[PDB]
Amino acid sequence: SCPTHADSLNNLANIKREQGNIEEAVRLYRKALEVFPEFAAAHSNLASVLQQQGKLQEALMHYKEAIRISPTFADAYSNMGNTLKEMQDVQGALQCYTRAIQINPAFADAHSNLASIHKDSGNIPEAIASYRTALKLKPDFPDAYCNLAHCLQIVCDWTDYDERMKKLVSIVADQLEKNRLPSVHPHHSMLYPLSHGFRKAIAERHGNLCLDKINVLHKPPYEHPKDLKLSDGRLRVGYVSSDFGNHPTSHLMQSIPGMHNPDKFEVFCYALSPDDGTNFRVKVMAEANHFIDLSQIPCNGKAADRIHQDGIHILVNMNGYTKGARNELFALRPAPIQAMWLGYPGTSGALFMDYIITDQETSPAEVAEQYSEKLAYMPHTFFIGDHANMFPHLKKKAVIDFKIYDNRIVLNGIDLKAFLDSLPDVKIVKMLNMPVIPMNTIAEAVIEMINRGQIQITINGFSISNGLATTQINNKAATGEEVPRTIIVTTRSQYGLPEDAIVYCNFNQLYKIDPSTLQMWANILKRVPNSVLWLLRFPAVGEPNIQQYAQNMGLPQNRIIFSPVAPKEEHVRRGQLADVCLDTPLCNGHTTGMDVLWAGTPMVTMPGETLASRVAASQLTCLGCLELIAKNRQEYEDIAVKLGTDLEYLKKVRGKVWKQRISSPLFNTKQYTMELERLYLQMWEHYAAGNKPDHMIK
Amino acid sequence: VTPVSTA
Ligand SMILES: CC(=O)N[C@@H]1[C@@H](O)[C@H](O)[C@@H](CO)S[C@@H]1OP(=O)(O)OP(=O)(O)OC[C@H]1O[C@@H](n2ccc(=O)[nH]c2=O)[C@H](O)[C@@H]1O
Repeated sequence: SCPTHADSLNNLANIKREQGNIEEAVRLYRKALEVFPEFAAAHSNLASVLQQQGKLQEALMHYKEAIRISPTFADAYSNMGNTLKEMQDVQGALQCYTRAIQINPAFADAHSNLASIHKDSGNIPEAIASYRTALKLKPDFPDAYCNLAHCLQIVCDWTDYDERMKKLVSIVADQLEKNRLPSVHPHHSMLYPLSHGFRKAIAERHGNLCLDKINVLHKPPYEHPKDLKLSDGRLRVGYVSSDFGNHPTSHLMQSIPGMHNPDKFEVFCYALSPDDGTNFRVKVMAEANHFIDLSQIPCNGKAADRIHQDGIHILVNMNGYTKGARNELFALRPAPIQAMWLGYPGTSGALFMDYIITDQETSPAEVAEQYSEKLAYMPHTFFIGDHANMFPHLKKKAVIDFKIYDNRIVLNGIDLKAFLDSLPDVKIVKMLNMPVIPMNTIAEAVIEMINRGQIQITINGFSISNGLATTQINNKAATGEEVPRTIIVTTRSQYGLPEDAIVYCNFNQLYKIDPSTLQMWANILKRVPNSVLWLLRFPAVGEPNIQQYAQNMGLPQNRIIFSPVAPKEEHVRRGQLADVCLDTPLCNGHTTGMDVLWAGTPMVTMPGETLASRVAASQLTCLGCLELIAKNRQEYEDIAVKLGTDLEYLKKVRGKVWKQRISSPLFNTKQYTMELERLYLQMWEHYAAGNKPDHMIK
Repeated sequence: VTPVSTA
């Protein structure tokens, strides 16, 4: 009955919580409430440890009570909001934050939380506004500061950049040492100059967040199989992803499940998300030996059960710390061997992950200390892409001569050859080899369709489509879900690129550019006097910010050209218009690397120390283009400048990429799968021999 | 949309 008794129990539970014994903190809070049920703060505290435990349904009930007892409890509103957000009720979470701010206009956390909703929604300027308000109200606020830092990064606001980075590092350093959870997200940690040890520790601490959520399930260790007898001589591999659908991950690996050899492997795909109806999902479902929809099994215990019950030997985490992940599944440890693969470009930092599948160029042995996992090397690159299957219409090109350039007016199509054979005057320039249509009436009709902005025309009974209009012609083709069934014209004029200039492209999201990268590029642009730099409005608000810094570096406006973000197929195809692609050294083009190389566009890169900054080098090594890999800033600029100034060297390198992209192992998904299969069996033979995981560096 | 990978 007694408020003082209950107050004491609350203090004793707050003590158990600090000592990390969550278990017992709850039992005490619950007892404080049984003594004095109208105890605002006990309800609030019980609620926020229930939230930690992932018991969201019940956490929310206690927050509601806390608010009922104490209506000015702005802190409780803000946290209730967080709970609603995690429950997918973004609408109602927003109402919590707004309602808190109204009760206490001075309450920083609610502002920061409101900013988070904005950030997630993609409205970045409104996210920035709120983060700044939070920081005005409470100037020492690591969560808000680091989130703001990432917003600013996203739009290329580099105001006080150097001072900002030093502060991030300092904030993280302090949080690690005081054992609180870092405010920098592991998926962002590659963007700031933290130590490698810090990056690993940030990941480690995100891994721990699962532990509390799985401990309340009280599950015993699972008993893993120790031979392949039950599974019929076949090794059972389970791919776990929230991205079996229209998502980069599927655009890279959709072909792999079907290519596993069924004599030795049984493939299980565990989808973490509902069927989005796209062909990517269709294909994996149809080709995996087993497809399991875990989105229907939202309890992590029952899902982990299902994995174990299927008898998986190697469970593959294709998500790391990206949206949709459910690492609780991996923490429950239902498979004897669990490997990170392809999806997340960094270490999990977690004890429940055994291997990271990588390669010698991406993660050389010198830097094995960056990863908590043991390195398991693929023989060439760990990276793969479905471009050979998705976009076969780009395996060959043809050009129109409008005066012999390989990238001014381009034609691709499955039936390109049959069309060209209907034409009278086609020259065949040697290298395969590239056809050149001369300035005819036919050439004139193609270029008039482009100029007048028309959808499509017919020539000799072949359909000729305007490259800018694919989604109107055949939307599934535009997305990469189908191969286009028409001939597609792609021209520089379409995107406002100068007909007679060296074009340097970078199609990544703008967040990957930092002030050094922009400096590097300005340097190249000054030295190659005709060049332009081709960038995307990704996102658009970044554009006026780049243009601004570009001018302080002394480049006129008309030297950097911005295009809108394109549908997948148009995006890949229009790389054919660039001369060279300059890769961001801070965080490489990954999927975007494969995309630009498929078009046969050479890419200059400067491999850093982090995984994310080494991928492009790795892709190029596998292609067999070591001359595009720079050791420093100076060498990067030099390679780029030579490529723009020496037109015979350009022609030569471009031709090398165009050929290598078929003949090397890079885009060869069958060979990749087989290599992955070798590496799986190695991992297994080792575990069956009774060993703990160790480096698989061959 | 054009889907990218996020945190
Ligand atoms: C740093 C990082 O997170 N890297 C990840 C890798 O580690 C993972 O292996 C990849 C698979 O999980 S995801 C990711 O790969 P990234 O290269 O960083 O590309 P990001 O995530 O921004 O997506 C761009 C998309 O926009 C498409 N894109 C781009 C421009 C355009 O006009 N149209 C378009 O479709 C591109 O084709 C893409 O489809």
